[PDB]
Amino acid sequence: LGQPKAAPSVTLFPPSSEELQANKATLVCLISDFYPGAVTVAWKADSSPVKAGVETTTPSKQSNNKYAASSYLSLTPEQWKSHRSYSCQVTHEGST
Amino acid sequence: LGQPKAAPSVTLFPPSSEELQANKATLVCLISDFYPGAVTVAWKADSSPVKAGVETTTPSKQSNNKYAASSYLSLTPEQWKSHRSYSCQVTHEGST
Amino acid sequence: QMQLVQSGAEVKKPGESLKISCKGSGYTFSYYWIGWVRQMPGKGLEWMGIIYPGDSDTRYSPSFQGQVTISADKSISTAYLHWSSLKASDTAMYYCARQGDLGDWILLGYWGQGTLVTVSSASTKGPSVFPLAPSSKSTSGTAALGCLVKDYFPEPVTVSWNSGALTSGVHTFPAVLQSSGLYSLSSVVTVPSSSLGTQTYICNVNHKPSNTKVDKKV
Amino acid sequence: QMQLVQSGAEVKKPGESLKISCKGSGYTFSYYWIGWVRQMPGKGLEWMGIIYPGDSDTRYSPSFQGQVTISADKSISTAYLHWSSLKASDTAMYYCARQGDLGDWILLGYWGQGTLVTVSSASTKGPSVFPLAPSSKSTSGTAALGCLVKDYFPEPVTVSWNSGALTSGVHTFPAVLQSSGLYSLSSVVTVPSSSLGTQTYICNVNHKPSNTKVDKKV
Repeated sequence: LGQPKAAPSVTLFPPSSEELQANKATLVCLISDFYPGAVTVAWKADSSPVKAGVETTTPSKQSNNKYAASSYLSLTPEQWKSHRSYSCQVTHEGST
Repeated sequence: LGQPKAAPSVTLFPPSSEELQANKATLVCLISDFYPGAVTVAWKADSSPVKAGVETTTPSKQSNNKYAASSYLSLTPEQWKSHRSYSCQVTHEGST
Repeated sequence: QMQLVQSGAEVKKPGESLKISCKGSGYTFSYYWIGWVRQMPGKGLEWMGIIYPGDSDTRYSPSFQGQVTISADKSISTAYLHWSSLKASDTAMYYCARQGDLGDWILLGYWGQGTLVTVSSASTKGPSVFPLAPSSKSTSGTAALGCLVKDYFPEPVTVSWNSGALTSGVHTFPAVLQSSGLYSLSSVVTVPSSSLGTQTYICNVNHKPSNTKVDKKV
Repeated sequence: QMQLVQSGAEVKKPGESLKISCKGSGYTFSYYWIGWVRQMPGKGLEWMGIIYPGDSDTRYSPSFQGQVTISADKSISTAYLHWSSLKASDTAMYYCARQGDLGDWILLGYWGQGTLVTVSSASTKGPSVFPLAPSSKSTSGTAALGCLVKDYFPEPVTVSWNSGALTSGVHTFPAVLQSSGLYSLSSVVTVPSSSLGTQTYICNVNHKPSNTKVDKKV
């Protein structure tokens, strides 16, 4: 014990261009700077839960005693332009 | 001395995905295999003449005694998805 | 000095033989029992069998009697671990241990460096680098530029910036095993918003098993 | 043997002086009038002025009175052409001529080799290759694949296919001068529709003034 808790950082990047050229799309959400190694990423499409093609792990960054996380949401490019920008939810301890 | 007349080309490529998905757009129409070095390219957007950002020349391809041509229509990518596929008109001798 | 050196990482496909080695030096390789311990990712240690360098006296685990064979070469002082008809569940970390000067004959006080053994039905495929454009529509905060490495079978992938420059700010995140067997990682760098593309902000991704040198800016 | 040798190609920027030379040998460099002729790319010949090797008797063109000065060195038998405050319109080919044994004193029967001067003050942009995808939605006829070379200032750009392979079918079209000063060309190849990507169908664009090696397939 003794390590203070830290709020996880939210960094959601929009789908890049070189991945959106052909029929391909991938949403990347970066979560890091959190001590408790327990986090589940949930994706939503305009207040609608979507869990089609999502994977998330909780590895260790370095000796900084904190962990990281990464999630990838793969879908079709037509599905991206059919709605607004997606949102990345952390659900580490509260709504973020 | 010259060469008897021929028929120009109507080769038109759609906007490439790598430039379409970015903040750019360029229509490329290839015209070649024509002897008379006199041709004006006119662009149309669903039966509407559009001449915003268009350049066309008539250089010489090789010693085959025939000339070539090239036209580029630069516009915004949102303008491409706002209408149907553009058309390339040659107006060499007739409607083609 | 007593030390145990093992072979490099071996990555194969199910249905193919594999024979890793682990050489020991600094001691008399005729009286110390050599063994192998399996460690699955996220699981505990699993003992398979032990061997004797002097004569072939092999005592295998009841769950690994005919599933794996162990051998050694006393002439060169090197122990081997040969496999036959590998399966999808055989991917784990394997070590080579030896008894110490004190304790029982199966104490295994010393260990090795570890050999990463992974098996999968997917084949090698060159990664495709996708430059992750920053938040150009919302510059509130600090800019973050990076590239997306995806569609690559081998796990070890090194990503640098400007041929090794820009040490501060770059944070490489480990990849994730997708359903198709291909991994995908992401590396970004925290830069000020007023410094968009200072020199070049170019990515550098290297892939040794495929020999693909992809350099791209953003 | 009489011959005229000039200096090598000089590439500079406007706002900097330039002094090319043209040495003549094989004859008495004291009685033959030496002059310079300007030739713009795609234009005709333009006379600027002449000099006398014996004494300074300079007769410049009425449109090049104070725009350029001409001098020579009788001790080494070498004529010079000095410039001051170059502009973007000074890019042209320059020759050195001399009178022959017969004709008038400004006949200029002999010539040299040619010194190409180019300044062209602009912004050298790196060429961005965009692979022109074929008509995948309508395969009627013959397939045509190519790449779009755009956003590049230097006009000479070489484009090949598969490191110089696929000679038949490739037709390179000359670029067009846009309003922003950057050129853009396109090179395609006529291939059967049933042969989409025979080996790789990869573009190869090289740019010497910027040293950009961009290779991208389609």
